[PDB]
Amino acid sequence: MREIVHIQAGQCGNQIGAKFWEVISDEHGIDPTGSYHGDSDLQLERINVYYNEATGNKYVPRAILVDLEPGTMDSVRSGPFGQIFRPDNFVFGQSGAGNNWAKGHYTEGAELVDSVLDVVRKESESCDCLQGFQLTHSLGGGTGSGMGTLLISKIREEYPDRIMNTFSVMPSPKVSDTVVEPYNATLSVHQLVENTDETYCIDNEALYDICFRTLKLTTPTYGDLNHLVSATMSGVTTCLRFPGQLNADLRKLAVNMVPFPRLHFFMPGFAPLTSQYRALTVPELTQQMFDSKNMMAACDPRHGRYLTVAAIFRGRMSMKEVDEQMLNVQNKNSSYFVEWIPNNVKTAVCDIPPRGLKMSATFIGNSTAIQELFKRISEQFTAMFRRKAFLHWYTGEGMDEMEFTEAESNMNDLVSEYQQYQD
Amino acid sequence: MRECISIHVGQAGVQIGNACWELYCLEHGIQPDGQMPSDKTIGGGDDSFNTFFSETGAGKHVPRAVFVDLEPTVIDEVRTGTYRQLFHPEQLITGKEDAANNYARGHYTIGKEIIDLVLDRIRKLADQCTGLQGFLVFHSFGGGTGSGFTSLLMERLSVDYGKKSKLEFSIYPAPQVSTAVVEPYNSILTTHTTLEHSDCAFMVDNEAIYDICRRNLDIERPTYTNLNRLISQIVSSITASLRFDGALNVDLTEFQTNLVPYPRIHFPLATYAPVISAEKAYHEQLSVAEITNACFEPANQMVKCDPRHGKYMACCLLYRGDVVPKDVNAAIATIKTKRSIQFVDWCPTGFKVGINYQPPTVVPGGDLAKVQRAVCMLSNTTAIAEAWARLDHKFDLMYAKRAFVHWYVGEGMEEGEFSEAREDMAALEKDYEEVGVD
Amino acid sequence: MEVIELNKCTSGQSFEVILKPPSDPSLEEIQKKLEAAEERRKYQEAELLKHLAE
Amino acid sequence: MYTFVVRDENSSVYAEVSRLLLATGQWKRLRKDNPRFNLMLGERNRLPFGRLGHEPGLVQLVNYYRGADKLCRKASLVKLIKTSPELSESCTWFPESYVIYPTNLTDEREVFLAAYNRRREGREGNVWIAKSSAGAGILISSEASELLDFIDEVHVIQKYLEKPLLLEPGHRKFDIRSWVLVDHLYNIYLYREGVLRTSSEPYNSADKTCHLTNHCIQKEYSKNYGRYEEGNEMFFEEFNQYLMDALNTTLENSILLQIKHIIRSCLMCIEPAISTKHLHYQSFQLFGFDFMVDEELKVWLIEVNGAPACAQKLYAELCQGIVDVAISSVFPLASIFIKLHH
Ligand SMILES: Nc1nc2c(ncn2[C@@H]2O[C@H](COP(=O)(O)OP(=O)(O)OP(=O)(O)O)[C@@H](O)[C@H]2O)c(=O)[nH]1
Ligand SMILES: Nc1ncnc2c1ncn2[C@@H]1O[C@H](COP(=O)(O)OP(=O)(O)CP(=O)(O)O)[C@@H](O)[C@H]1O
Ligand SMILES: Nc1nc2c(ncn2[C@@H]2O[C@H](COP(=O)(O)OP(=O)(O)O)[C@@H](O)[C@H]2O)c(=O)[nH]1
Ligand SMILES: [Ca+2]
Ligand SMILES: [Ca+2]
Ligand SMILES: [Ca+2]
Ligand SMILES: [Mg+2]
Ligand SMILES: [Mg+2]
Ligand SMILES: [Mg+2]
Repeated sequence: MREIVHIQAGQCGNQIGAKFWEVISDEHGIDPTGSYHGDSDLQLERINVYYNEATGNKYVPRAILVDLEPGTMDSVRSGPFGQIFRPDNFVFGQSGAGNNWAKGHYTEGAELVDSVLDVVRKESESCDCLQGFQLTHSLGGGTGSGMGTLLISKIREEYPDRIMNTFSVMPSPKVSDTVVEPYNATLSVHQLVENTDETYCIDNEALYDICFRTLKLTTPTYGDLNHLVSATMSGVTTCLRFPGQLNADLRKLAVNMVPFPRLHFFMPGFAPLTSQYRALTVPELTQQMFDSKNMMAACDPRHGRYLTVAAIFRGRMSMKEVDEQMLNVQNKNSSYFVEWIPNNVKTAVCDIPPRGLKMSATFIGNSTAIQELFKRISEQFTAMFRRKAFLHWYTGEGMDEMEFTEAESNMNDLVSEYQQYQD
Repeated sequence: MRECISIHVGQAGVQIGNACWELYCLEHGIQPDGQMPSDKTIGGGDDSFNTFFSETGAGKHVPRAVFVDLEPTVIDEVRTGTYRQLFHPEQLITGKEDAANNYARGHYTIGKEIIDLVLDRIRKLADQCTGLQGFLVFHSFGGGTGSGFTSLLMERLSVDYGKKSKLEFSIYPAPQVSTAVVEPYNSILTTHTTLEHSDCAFMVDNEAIYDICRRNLDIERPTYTNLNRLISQIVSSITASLRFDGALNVDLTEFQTNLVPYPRIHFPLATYAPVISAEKAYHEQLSVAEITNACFEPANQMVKCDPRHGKYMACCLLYRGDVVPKDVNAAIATIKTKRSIQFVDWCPTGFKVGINYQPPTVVPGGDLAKVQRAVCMLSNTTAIAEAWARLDHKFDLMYAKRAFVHWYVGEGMEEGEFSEAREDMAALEKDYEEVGVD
Repeated sequence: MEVIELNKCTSGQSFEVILKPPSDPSLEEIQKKLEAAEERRKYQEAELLKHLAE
Repeated sequence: MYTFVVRDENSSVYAEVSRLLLATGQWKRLRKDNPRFNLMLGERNRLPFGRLGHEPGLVQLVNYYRGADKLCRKASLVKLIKTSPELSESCTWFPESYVIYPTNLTDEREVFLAAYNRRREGREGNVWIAKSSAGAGILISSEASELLDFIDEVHVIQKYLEKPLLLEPGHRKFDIRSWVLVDHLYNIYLYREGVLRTSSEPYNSADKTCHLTNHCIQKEYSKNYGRYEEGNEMFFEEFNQYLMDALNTTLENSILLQIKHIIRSCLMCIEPAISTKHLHYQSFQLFGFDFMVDEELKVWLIEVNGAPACAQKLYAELCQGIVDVAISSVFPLASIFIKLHH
């Protein structure tokens, strides 16, 4: 009964978090009303990791929905699986955050955080053995970014010995709402560097390119982008939701994936990505799984080196042939795996495939090439900060330029830290 | 009669222990409900099998075993397994959160909180012993509980049972089935703090068991159930002398006397033969010489290494089945004139032979076929140091960058214990080279 | 090639064939190490809470 | 796409093998410390055999036989020949040798002196030679006192072949170097091409220039270097013609039959100790046998080198043969040897 408490904050965090519960609820046989109608006991084997069991055999997601605006959360409550969430777990304000990290972290968010922690405390007090927390949010907005990192800091203060895991959507000018997104992302990244154990870097730039280049979507929407995030989030959590021995919980995952405390930002990958009835062989899954075009972080793996790798194959396939293909990738491209961490590639298999696929593969990599993502944000940050552009939105909320200077230096240090292990 | 207490720590220890105690009952004719029809002394007795089984007034034969795991899932299997009636609740100890493959978490953080409970449960079984010999400790090297908590238990046992012997059955880490990258760390950490507390340890490299299953059993992708069925066979061959009438290795003390002339060098190499696939309708039964000769093929050893390029300090042949001394000597003489068997000068060049007439038992429906005769060789070769070299090399690669060290320091362990444990392995490797090299 | 110490019984027999002659810490100390480690954890957590307090 | 690592930068032979493998486009060289390799061109000293054959999904091959030092050491070879029944102390193609440890440290001092006095009393030739494996330091003397006193200042003392076959014109000494390759299957392949490292100085049975046929000694202390043959290296074609024109015989009958016999006997002797037939990794190795031929056309074994070099003209042909039979046989891609059956 290693329970995980889920939190989704802001527009992006709730829209993506909603699709996540919609996807995994389908894999476990849970309908929109919380009733189980599956046909395999493997669906309920570890259902309590993400679901609570109430009266009447109902399964209630252990999720907390947070936002400073009611807009997106009203859509969730009206969405497909909106009725499955616990009504008390909807914690929202009315002022909004105006895509302003300061508002979410210091002013508006501060006024609402204590009531969110009351819900978290209620959910944790019933857990037999709490693994930790997983947060879904974007770094470019105000609520998910600003209040999201505030919650993480306060959650760590109250549960210091629990694992903190996040799915963090990185902003990109290709899919941009406001020009201050680099500011909000830089401020958040430093919070994540200190207060999370595992962060899946989901780059909206990569999601857009995959929809456009690969999936052949000329005009991708947030719905199209969230389809890739749903499939990826489902893949990376397979080892936590189904019986297994590799990375079966959050702490053991962190022990295998994080050789250094601050280098805990992962590149997720998914295969296949079809734009559809053809059967995909095991060698094909492996090639696509490691292909840059299937990475969700918009970083070139060949530009860096792999510190650790977690692979998850789903479906009825030859586990013998899986071992062969995985060993063939490492043995044929061993120059991209650091030689000072022996056997840094672990492979897990799950019999239950995702909805609509005979089999799939999910890639989780801790590569030094992720620095390209932080350099990108750092360059966009500096382009504006050097002229103090748009700072008044933040100084008006009490912030000082010094705090920006420190966030800039913190991420440039993070980039330097990745660079030393790449050589 | 002198009792022996078995202690199973961590997943590997529990699951392996579950396989052995299953095989013990089949060999001694004990049913899953604990009854033993052949036992005419109801409620007691000082027979050979009583060294491992206690007897209740109702005739139940209870294993003298304790299961410990910082997670409840694995031991819950035994609570509801086929032989759930053999054990009582006091024998099964479980926590809620495991060591997360972190030696420091198993030894310091979580271990410190349950060590007194485990000892109290061990004391209960010890109080049922009129003459306790010692303990047999099953555990893995790579797991956080198998490595971290075992070393703490081995320390306390030496303090509470100073005069008792302690033997290990240790699972050496192999990437083909390993579940953590830091297993080399845990292996070296646990070997350092356990070395002075173990009188004799039988290492089993999962790599060797894995290939034997794929090669000799035609298992394409062996599982833990396949590996443990084979491991319990070797364990049974090793402990058979303690559970049956005989004159070789009659007590735990005799294992050290016959296999360990130097205390630190207490890691005998085990070689088993024959391993035949039960999927073969008919198989030519191997002779005494053929199975004995097979004891010098690296492909049948529990640890892949080349004994030809080392020296022997002792060698025991444990036969089970249709075997007579005349055939053993005829096979030994032939093997001397064909094999490279080099002993150390300060040791005799010979073999201690033990023969049990009851042939090996095979779990019904398993993978191993029934055989007329089988042998397990226990040889203290310096060649087994190759396993230490491999382990120490992987340790050096990661520790040079301090990779993953923060997980251990965060549990309260000091970084100095890494280099301290590594320096001990460095000395251990040096001891092997002085003995087996010129 | 010599055989010595031959013992026979109903369940088997044992012997020895020779081919050639030759040519701990106390409970107090353990408690100290365990408490010393727990003290370093408490110190590390106190610094974190101190950091979060700032 | 096979992988290999290079751990001996001073190997002229395998520097060419590594160059050929890359030229095939199907081999990729990795870092010397990368464990995911198919082939290891290992170092000469302390090659970590214990770490080989433990890579799931990788067939690993190394260019050295673990345990072959017993044959490629001065003191080891003497002990192996005397103590091995396959070779026996009555070996007829190996000079009478003895292992003599320096007094500042089993030993065969008394045994050596016994055979020495027998020759002195019997009027027979009593000239011996002292040498060791730590040489560039060799001493040739007919007095046992000088030999033992020199070692003290581990060596081996063997009978000095006082009646060596002398090439004409020149009246000079020489030695025969044969390259033998043993693959993972323990096939013994003898390179068809040999070389005679001849002395450019006339032989005098009374100065080590005309007695030592080393290529470095002839090119440094000899004043006739390269007079008769280029680089004091005579290949089999010329040597065979000389045997026919002078002695009315051939290299195959008079010498090569004995060389092939000696190669087999040595390698077949240690096969049970070094074979990798049922081992988790495979080994091959190139050997360099050195022979001496007396005036009676009898071949004598001098030593066996485990890391030998090759003649300049024969590097290409031999190195290609190494890739064909020793490397490509285990890792196929997309005869200059003589197989000594046994
Ligand atoms: N032969 C064999 N090896 C096993 C078995 N179970 C686990 N292992 C090995 O043990 C190592 C991991 O140690 P575990 O015993 O699983 O971990 P643990 O002792 O439960 O400690 P925790 O980290 O707290 O879970 C891996 O290298 C596995 O290959 C088993 O049933 N049989
Ligand atoms: N017993 C012997 N009788 C005659 N000549 C001998 C001899 N032992 C050694 N020599 C001479 O000494 C030379 C070199 O001896 P040895 O082979 O031991 O030197 P080395 O090992 O330094 C050269 P390499 O390693 O290239 O063969 C031989 O080529 C031969 O001329
Ligand atoms: N992938 C994805 N990204 C989103 C979505 N909604 C917003 N974003 C991104 O998130 C950033 C805006 O943050 P937002 O979540 O709207 O701010 P918040 O509601 O105040 O926390 C921009 O960089 C957007 O590109 C979504 O549904 N999916
Ligand atoms: Ca207010
Ligand atoms: Ca009884
Ligand atoms: Ca002791
Ligand atoms: Mg928005
Ligand atoms: Mg466990
Ligand atoms: Mg030589």
